[PDB]
Amino acid sequence: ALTQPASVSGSPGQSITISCTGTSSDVGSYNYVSWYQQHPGKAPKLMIYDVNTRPSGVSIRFSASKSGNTASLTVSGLQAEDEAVYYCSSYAGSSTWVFGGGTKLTVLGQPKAAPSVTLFPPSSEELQANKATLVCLISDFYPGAVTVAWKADSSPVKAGVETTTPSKQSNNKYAASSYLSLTPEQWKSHRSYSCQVTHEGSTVEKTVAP
Amino acid sequence: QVQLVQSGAEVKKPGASVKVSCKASGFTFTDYAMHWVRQAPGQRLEWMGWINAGNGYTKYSQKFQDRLTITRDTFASTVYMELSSLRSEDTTVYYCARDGFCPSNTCSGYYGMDVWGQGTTVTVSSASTKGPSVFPLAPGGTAALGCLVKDYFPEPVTVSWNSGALTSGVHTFPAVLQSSGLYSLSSVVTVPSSSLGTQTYICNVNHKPSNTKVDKKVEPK
Amino acid sequence: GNPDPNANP
Repeated sequence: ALTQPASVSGSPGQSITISCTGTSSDVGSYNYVSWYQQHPGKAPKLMIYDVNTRPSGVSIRFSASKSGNTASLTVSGLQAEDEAVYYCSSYAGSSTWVFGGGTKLTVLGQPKAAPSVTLFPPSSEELQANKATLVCLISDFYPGAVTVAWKADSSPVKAGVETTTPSKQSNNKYAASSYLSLTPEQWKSHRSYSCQVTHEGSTVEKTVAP
Repeated sequence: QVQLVQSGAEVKKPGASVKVSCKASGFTFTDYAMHWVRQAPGQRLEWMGWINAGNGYTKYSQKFQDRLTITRDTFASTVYMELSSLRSEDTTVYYCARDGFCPSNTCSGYYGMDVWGQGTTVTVSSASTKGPSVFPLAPGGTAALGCLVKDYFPEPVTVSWNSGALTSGVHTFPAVLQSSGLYSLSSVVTVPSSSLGTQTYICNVNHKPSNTKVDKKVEPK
Repeated sequence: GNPDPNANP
């Protein structure tokens, strides 16, 4: 895979550049480097082909070049709509093609938002089903990254934890959930369980008890 | 318009095969080549192979050479991908994309995947279809209550509250996939605390792959 | 040297 930075960010109106480093066998050997923009849930769109050619209708804010084994896409006059994952690609010989790992472009500006956390204990119905799930629901945060830690009383718990990727809500903030699976007797054997959610260095904790 | 329309979502067991079609319209089919490219959730595009629509010659990534065939039917303006011996890592979206066919020894201006299909989701799992268990998540200011939709396969499920009458303050969260292969999700609604014990709250769960519908009243304990 | 070869199979 061609090597791209995991992420790049800029403020509205500024320019950013995304690098794509291959080998002399691909980027370094041919003029068939393309760039693709991909918005969530949609197919990629071609933004540059033949190293530096813009396809019809693509904004002049997008331009690209290559030097040696590294290709570079530059996006000028950053706009919120440019937030997407960008991929480079190259011919690799013998009628094969290779993609880069993609770069998430963030446009800075959106206000920060602290998470709301709701923690539910196992229902009596589920306990009777011989199962126990604690459910930690985390919503309305920005930026879209949180870490979750669980505690039985004051002691860390790592077994049985399942946490989702953050997902963008309709209001452009993020949501996630974390589930702790326990046995019914483990649930009843402690005085309390807690879900601790850390977001940009600050931590919220919710606790529930049998 | 110029478009590529792919066949619909597939759910498969390990070791099975899947055959996805891509139907082209709006342009001269045999003037082009068609790639297949796939993408696991949250991960990169991965090139699989391509075919020339006219002469039918193919090239596959060596990663797929043993279990991938790409074929075309000119009269139907359709390309096919068939991926055999499926494994869980084949759970991805599969895309067809148009590219150029060059007759010359120099080919500037031909290449660049300019037209893409809408994608076909393929899920490969050892799990069998199963409907969910639904558990109540019991509750001035506002209170939160919900329902846990546990242990189903495959996606999706839909949740409503009070048969769609309650929409304000509803948040249905994306599902977690457990190591059992089964999914779970939660739906929570935030409500006035003063309404608890007067107003009835029912979550309505529909899992159409198992033909399961569940209604569950959520109440203070 | 051909940076613009025929890529098609």
